[PDB]
Amino acid sequence: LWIRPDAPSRCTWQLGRPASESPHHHTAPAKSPKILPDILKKIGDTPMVRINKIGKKFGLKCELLAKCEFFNAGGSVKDRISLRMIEDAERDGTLKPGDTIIEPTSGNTGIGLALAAAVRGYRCIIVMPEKMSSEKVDVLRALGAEIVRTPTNARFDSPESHVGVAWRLKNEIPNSHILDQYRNASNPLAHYDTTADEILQQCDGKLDMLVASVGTGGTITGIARKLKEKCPGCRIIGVDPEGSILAEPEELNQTEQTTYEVEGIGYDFIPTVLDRTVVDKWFKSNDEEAFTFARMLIAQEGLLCGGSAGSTVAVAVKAAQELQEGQRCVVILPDSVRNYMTKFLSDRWMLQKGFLKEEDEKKPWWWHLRVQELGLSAPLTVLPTITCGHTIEILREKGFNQAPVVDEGVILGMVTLGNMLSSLLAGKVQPSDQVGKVIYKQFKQIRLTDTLGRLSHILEMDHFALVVHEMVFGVVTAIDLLNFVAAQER
Amino acid sequence: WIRPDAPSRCTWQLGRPASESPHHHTAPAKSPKILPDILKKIGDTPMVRINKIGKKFGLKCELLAKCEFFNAGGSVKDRISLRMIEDAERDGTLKPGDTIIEPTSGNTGIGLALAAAVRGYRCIIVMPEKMSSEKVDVLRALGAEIVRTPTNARFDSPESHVGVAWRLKNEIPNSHILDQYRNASNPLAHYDTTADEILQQCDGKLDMLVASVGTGGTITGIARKLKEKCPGCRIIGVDPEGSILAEPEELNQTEQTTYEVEGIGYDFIPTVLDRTVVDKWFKSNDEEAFTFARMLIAQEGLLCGGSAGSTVAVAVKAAQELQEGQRCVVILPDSVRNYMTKFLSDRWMLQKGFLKEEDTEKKPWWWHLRVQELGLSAPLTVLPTITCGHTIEILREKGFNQAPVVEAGVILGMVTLGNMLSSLLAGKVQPSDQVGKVIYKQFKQIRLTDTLGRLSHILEMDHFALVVHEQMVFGVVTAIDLLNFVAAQER
Ligand code: HEM
Ligand code: HEM
Ligand SMILES: *Cc1c(COP(=O)(O)O)cnc(C)c1O
Ligand SMILES: *Cc1c(COP(=O)(O)O)cnc(C)c1O
Repeated sequence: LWIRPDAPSRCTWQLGRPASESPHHHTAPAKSPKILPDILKKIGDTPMVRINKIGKKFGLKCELLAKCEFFNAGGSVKDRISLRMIEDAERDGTLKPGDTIIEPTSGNTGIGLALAAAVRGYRCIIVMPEKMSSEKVDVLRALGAEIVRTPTNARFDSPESHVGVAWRLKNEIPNSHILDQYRNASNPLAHYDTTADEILQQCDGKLDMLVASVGTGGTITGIARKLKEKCPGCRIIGVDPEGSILAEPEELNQTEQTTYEVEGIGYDFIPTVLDRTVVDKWFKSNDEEAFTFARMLIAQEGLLCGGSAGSTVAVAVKAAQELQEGQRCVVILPDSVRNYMTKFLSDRWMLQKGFLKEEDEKKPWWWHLRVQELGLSAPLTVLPTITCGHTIEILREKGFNQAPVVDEGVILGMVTLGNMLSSLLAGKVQPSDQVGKVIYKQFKQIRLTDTLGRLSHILEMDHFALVVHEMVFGVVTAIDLLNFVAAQER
Repeated sequence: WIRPDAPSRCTWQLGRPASESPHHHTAPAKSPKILPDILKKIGDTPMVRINKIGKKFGLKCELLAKCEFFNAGGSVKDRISLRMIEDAERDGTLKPGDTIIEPTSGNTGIGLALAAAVRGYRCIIVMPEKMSSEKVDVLRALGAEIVRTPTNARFDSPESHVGVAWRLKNEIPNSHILDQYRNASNPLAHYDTTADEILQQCDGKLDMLVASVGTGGTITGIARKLKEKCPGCRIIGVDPEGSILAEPEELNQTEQTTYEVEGIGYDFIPTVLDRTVVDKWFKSNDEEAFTFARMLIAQEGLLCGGSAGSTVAVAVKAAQELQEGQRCVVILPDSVRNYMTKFLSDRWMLQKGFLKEEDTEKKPWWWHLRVQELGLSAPLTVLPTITCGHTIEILREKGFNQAPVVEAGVILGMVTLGNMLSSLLAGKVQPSDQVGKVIYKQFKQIRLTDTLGRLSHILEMDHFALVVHEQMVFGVVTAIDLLNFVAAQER
């Protein structure tokens, strides 16, 4: 017992077949009630938002639209296929109450399934590649799903693959089923019945082009089939990452790299649910395009979305160049920034992985300069063992507003006149009390030879930044940096 | 400098006609098929029923949740940020290209940075250093400049986020502080929109509403309109231990000053907070909050923040008096996104001591056992520099499925028979090619004296877990093996 995820499709559908000839149970989109019975009803009806800036930055004549799927309950487009697959299984009588659900996944399907299982009371085991983000793990574990990892770069054939291991676990566990998002008709059917109807209804039937990145392929297949039926003039454009085999012709697929950073799209095999015949043209994207463009979606359009979305738009600005005014282009945005918090959203990760060259220029004049250009003054020291009011006496008598608290030489912190006074007036501290009650413990250290941009970073975390010997030579805050930049401004 | 705690000059009192109001009120509008921009995605948040947690705690009544984490920025603050901007723009106070500086818990900061991103305003955000870094990352990605202020810095002191905000405002031309603490737009947002949604969704029938308290705009704005159109509804506020907002003052007497839950509570009474429309107050703590937020997640499938957890934690107490046919609506402010590495993280919960290791009790029988109890066997080792087909030969010859690739004796990784064969059959590698092409580089090491449950954790990150001594490998374990053992011990 193992079923091939790459096994060729037995589906007899082809363009022009009546909705009557279909053997499948179709679900019509329904109105949402005033009060939702459970969170699973919050899946679907995702908004179609206009891309106002990015489209014109690249000179698109057409209308650039984005179907934002990260507004689903689990926060990904996978929440759709997870509910549907479950619901249908329940109708088959295959999925029984208290039963175990096992799935191989990029993790979005895993999160949608763990969510639905949490609500409906199913045990859920998720098998995902080791590449996938820990944020996904935190969300899954929080939903109460059991988690197994498989090595990325492990062939889909090998016993170590996520699909293979999923099956090996299914065989060893009683009442355990694999819904199999790669072979399940529910995956593309979810999109055929719901997502496509939504895209059409929202656009009033008028649609020139659709751009979608490709995972298992249920999204692009499901959408494209119904689009080819109800809006045949629409060009279907698929997006495949460099290193995958999904794109046509095979020539586009020839590549050096095997594994890549972008999560959720591309595979080393051709999924059953994937119908490559309805994709009019394919495009290859890379990790850099994806992360640059995703960050661009966030900063420009204010859409908090994942990397695959970035690939999708990155290709969209190219593929939609042919189009001209009055025509519209729809883009699929699969998931949210939540999964990627410590990866592409993090600057340090972008650097460490070499996507952001430090060269890539946009920063102001003051960015490169020494802190020494600021004009500081060495503040008075003090012991942690001093008493509050006494420090007031020293501060006013020396005419200082703040002192760094240094140890019998470990810098312990900072105490300021204003917070001392404020703390006393509220009765929060006594003049006989230890200074450690009101002390500011958190600060960061800098060299006089450090750059102003470094300081700009440090001040995004801490309020105080002390310039110190390689002995405090000065205390710097954002306000000082402002006083400098603005003084040098006029 | 204007005080955020200055008492309200508002002449509103219950029973005043809406005609007497000096304010411009904005009615909720129908969303078009295509949204002009994402800011139109703020509001119309779903009302979801709480099916499990309410009954577990024995509520006879209907427990409803207003999920505010579905807003564009992902918090209830996205509402006050748009509103505060729009009114300012209508005032002519806010001009294009101007700078907006705001003190915030960071959700207001995110809604404002988002709105600034769409409408093209420079955005400077001032937040306490306590607040989560996820917020910093989202803000920075949105193109906002970030300034931090020491937590425990009194709201009066110049080092406070409000004070620093003002000092920034004074030194920068064309810079405005929209001031969520004094701005009428904040509670008006909730009066006009949030409360209308709550009413329409509940069909005017509402017995109780529970809401946590930040600046106080949510509860104030909701409560005013609720007292007007649904007088039977009780307003219940939630304040964290260490805050001064709750009434009477007796509730506020406490040891601690600062707390872990983000977004709620303050050391001052904001102008926008109307404490007269709050029928009763409740004090909450961090443990209650995180326990209940995690509970919302695991039970209800609502991915929400800590304040939501506080709100529900109080809700299960305050709503006991209610009985069947009555409903209680709860405000769930924001999402798990800001808290990814904090309360959602088990290690952080342990490190801060919210998850006692006692509450090991819920875990199965095999959980406390030694890993060595699995019955392993030290596998054959190979060089990283060995050749593919050779490894195939040794592997078949000894009947091993895999060999750890380890001279210095540091384990470099893992090689398996099936993946090699598959790799060759696909033509990705030659029989003469080196093992490094197909090697699995990522693995983790465990001790024989570690628990099986620890291993269960390890297997959530990695596929291979090698049992080694302090670098001699005595065995290789995957999740499948742990399963084989437990299930063997089951028959
Ligand atoms: C025009 C109506 C359609 C007809 C008449 C049709 C017919 C069929 C039949 C009879 C099968 C079962 C094959 C077998 O086991 O022998 C099948 C398979 C399948 N269909 Fe359809 N189908 C239709 C539409 C669709 C659409 C629109 C989609 C996608 C949204 C879809 C998705 C699938 C999938 C994923 C399978 C997997 C079968 C396998 O395991 O090979 N079908 N189709
Ligand atoms: C008939 C109803 C109301 C009347 C007659 C009224 C009247 C007023 C007036 C005259 C002010 C003075 C503005 C100023 O001093 O700058 C004010 C302030 C204010 N009002 Fe109202 N108001 C009404 C309802 C509301 C409602 C329903 C809310 C909230 C949902 C609200 C929130 C505020 C806030 C936050 C202020 C700021 C006051 C300050 O600067 O301290 N008002 N109101
Ligand atoms: C699954 C997924 C996709 C691909 O969608 P398919 O319908 O599989 O083509 C894209 N992005 C993310 C993040 C996904 O989880
Ligand atoms: C602002 C905020 C609140 C408090 O809402 P108010 O309207 O200020 O009472 C609660 N939780 C979070 C996360 C917040 O950002």
